[PDB]
Amino acid sequence: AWEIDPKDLTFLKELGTGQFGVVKYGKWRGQYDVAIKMIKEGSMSEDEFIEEAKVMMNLSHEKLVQLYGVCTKQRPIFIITEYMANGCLLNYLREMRHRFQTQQLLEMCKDVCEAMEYLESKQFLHRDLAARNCLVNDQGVVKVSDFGMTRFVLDDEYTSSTGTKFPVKWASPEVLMYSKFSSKSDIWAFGVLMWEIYSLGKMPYERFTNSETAEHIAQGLRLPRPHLASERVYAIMYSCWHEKADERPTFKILLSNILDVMDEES
Ligand SMILES: Cc1c(NC(=O)c2ccc(C(C)(C)C)cc2)cccc1-c1cn(C)c(=O)c(Nc2ccc(C(=O)N3CCOCC3)cc2)n1
Repeated sequence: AWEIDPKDLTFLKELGTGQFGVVKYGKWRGQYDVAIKMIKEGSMSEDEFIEEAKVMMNLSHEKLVQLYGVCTKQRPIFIITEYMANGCLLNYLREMRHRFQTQQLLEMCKDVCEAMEYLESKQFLHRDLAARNCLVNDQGVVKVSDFGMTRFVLDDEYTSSTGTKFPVKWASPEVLMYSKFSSKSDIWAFGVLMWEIYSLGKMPYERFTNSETAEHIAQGLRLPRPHLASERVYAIMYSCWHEKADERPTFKILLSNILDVMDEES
């Protein structure tokens, strides 16, 4: 069912390397485009992922990268997903920087917010939402990728908030202080992602070290307004950064806000 026969996979092109190793573009039964994570030995806690894949198979939204299945009668496993031709949102922004109208930037934000509203409705946390974890297809559509996958990482520099790889600059204060994850820490990260989009892929808090960033946000300081963002757009991303998690809006509310502004600005 979810179990895919690796004999049905053709490996066509390498797409790069991530936290779990090499990812390739290929075909399933020679016809259907797919992306295949060829999990690297030692990079993932595969046993727990295989069980959690049973839940994740039921997460289906047009703005979520779709899990197609898993090859588990072999080790290490393969994770098969929808293919996104334009790759990482972060690189897409940086390459297409002067080619985007502001209306286009807001629709990208909307795409991600739709995905996250769906995950929120399923009480499913992303845990590492950022432009680097969003992909872009051949329609210029942004989809959210590798939601929930932080759980399975075997890399202390990534999983520890004091590690060199921990996504400090997307983390809400309660994540950094107490490792308290919730849909409200995903909301905080989404605000930073909106900032990345409107900054055409600039690194947030680029001048700061992770510890300087943690101190900065603890004191109530935030990110500045990218000039391509109107005050209406900036208000949306800024609302994501309330000190108190329970005062942050839900993705349902954010989506409504984004659609309001899309009407107003075009
Ligand atoms: C998700 C991913 C990773 N990253 C990870 O696997 C990863 C693992 C764990 C994490 C956590 C830390 C959160 C646990 C994060 C990420 C690394 C390499 C490739 C892909 C990937 C996936 N899919 C599903 C695609 O369609 C695709 N598509 C591409 C299409 C094109 C190109 C490309 O080479 N391009 C783009 C267009 O113009 C030419 C250059 C590259 C990738 N690229």
